[PDB]
Amino acid sequence: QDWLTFQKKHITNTRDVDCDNIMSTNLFHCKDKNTFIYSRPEPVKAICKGIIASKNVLTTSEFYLSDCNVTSRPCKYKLKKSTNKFCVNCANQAPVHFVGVGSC
Ligand SMILES: Nc1ncnc2c1ncn2[C@@H]1O[C@H](COP(=O)(O)O)[C@@H](O)[C@H]1O
Ligand SMILES: Nc1ncnc2c1ncn2[C@@H]1O[C@H](COP(=O)(O)O)[C@@H](O)[C@H]1O
Ligand SMILES: Nc1ncnc2c1ncn2[C@@H]1O[C@H](COP(=O)(O)O)[C@@H](O)[C@H]1O
Ligand SMILES: Nc1ncnc2c1ncn2[C@@H]1O[C@H](COP(=O)(O)O)[C@@H](O)[C@H]1O
Repeated sequence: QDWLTFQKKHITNTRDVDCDNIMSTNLFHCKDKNTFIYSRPEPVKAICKGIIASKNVLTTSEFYLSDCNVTSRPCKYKLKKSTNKFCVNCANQAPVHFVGVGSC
């Protein structure tokens, strides 16, 4: 919805995200899935430089991604680590929503 919330929802300072902990917090509230980008925020913000009006943008190269995917046990997850391009909604020069991995 905005850059600060995007960072909280989608940028991790560890590849080894503790999914069962973080996904249970208010921001994620035990939802099925969330993708985190294992990176410092600066190169992530740069994806959207100069983009004013809302537009989906696929990154030009790959980043390290840590996905929390729910199992069939309520609010218990498995972590998956990978690299890929990813797509974000850019608005006012910052990522404000995570769209997808590999494609918009
Ligand atoms: N067009 C869409 N329809 C349904 N879900 C979407 C769409 N675009 C993005 N999402 C999902 O929204 C979630 C991320 O939203 P957010 O955490 O608010 O950035 C991800 O699970 C996305 O897969
Ligand atoms: N472009 C989009 N179109 C429709 N729904 C979306 C889109 N982006 C995010 N969402 C919805 O917002 C949810 C995530 O928002 P939040 O719960 O605020 O993290 C996802 O499960 C999606 O259903
Ligand atoms: N979870 C999601 N994340 C990102 N994009 C989505 C998601 N679910 C649906 N979409 C996109 O939203 C559009 C409509 O999806 P659908 O409801 O499957 O017809 C399509 O362009 C899908 O690729
Ligand atoms: N970019 C996307 N990310 C996540 N889920 C998606 C995306 N595009 C479509 N979907 C959902 O994934 C499922 C695809 O169904 P199908 O096309 O029958 O394999 C539908 O529930 C779509 O809403």
